[PDB]
Amino acid sequence: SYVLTQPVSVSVALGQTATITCEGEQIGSKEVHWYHQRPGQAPILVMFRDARRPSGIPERLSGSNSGNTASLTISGAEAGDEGDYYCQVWDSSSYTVFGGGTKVTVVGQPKAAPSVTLFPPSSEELQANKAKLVCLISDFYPGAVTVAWKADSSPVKAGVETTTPSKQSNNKYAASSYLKLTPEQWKSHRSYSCQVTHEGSTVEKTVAPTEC
Amino acid sequence: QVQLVQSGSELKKPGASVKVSCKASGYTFTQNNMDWVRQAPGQGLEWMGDINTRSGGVIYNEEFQDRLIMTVDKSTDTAYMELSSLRSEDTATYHCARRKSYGYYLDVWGEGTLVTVSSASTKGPSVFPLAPCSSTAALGCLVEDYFPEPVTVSWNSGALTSGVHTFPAVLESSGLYSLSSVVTVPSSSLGTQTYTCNVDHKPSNTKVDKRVES
Repeated sequence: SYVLTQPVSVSVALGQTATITCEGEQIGSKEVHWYHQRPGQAPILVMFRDARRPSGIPERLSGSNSGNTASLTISGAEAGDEGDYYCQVWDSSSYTVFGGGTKVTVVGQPKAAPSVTLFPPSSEELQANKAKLVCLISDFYPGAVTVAWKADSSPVKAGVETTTPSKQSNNKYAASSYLKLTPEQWKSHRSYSCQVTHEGSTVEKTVAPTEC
Repeated sequence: QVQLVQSGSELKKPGASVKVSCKASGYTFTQNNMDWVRQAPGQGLEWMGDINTRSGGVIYNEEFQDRLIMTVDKSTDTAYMELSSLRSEDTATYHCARRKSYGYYLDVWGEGTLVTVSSASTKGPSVFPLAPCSSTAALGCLVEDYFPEPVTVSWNSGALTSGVHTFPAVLESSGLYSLSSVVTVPSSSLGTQTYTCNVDHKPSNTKVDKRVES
């Protein structure tokens, strides 16, 4: 069946230009269409018939198609351009064919320090014989963060479920971390802390059972 | 106002069938063909087929022909896809997408319906209020131990959107998901404005309204 091949990934910095290729045997004889899928969203058409833009797509995005290679060029890159881009053709025998997608990451964005909120176990969860601490980390950039939980200054090594930092609709990363404890464990310490390290800066939030 | 509204997410057992709907509005239904495209989690787009909305004739991706029925109801402007003999690999988000009139690109896409195929049991979440014990104050709700994805969270029946941040889920080795949603408010509205999170878990038909403050 007809095959379309795209690179796995492309990085482009703010204000810069990068090109995504879509290779196919004699693809230059076919019309190529492109879709952009932002994280957690449905795909949107961004280019059709090789080089035509649909409504709302800025002129800084362009397309071309020649020989065995079609391409989509993002210039003046903005944060919202991040996501997966797919090329597509109609073939008279294979019908609709998609490329495998290219993951585009927009780099060179301004550093954003994380906002950290630490919640103690709710009274409703204590009734169900369990104690859970919730540490929410938001609005940070770049995505590299280290989350460490502490029980009275001592590191914990059981009950930690940390989400991999994922990009939000605001183009900043968010991560959540949860700590599971026995109700006896929760009451056997004066305090608990969620420590977050981002770009050499460490922030810490603490909770105390006697304040509840 | 071209809209393609899809039916809710579901969990199905292997061997079973799922029927997803796509209600079209804002245009003349019979002027465009409708396509179905799926996406397994973390993977690419896979085209399933295309239906002519006037004749009901379809063109299949051969790999799905034997167990995919695409239909339309011209009286209700709705397209359907029925995928049978379900397999674990069929776990994916299914999108309907309108094909350009007289063209071959997909100009409008539905938001998708997540279909999970598994013998695991459905579990609706337990919703707990997240609040500090003692410039900005944070309130929230923990949507704990549900299966499968997805869940939607809103605050104050949709009226509260500013300062709202619903976080993506963690998946534990128990096979259950959990997620948190938090709202950042000025501390002056404590006691006057009520804060309630509204959780929807369509695969288990679970709907929960949890009063966090006041």
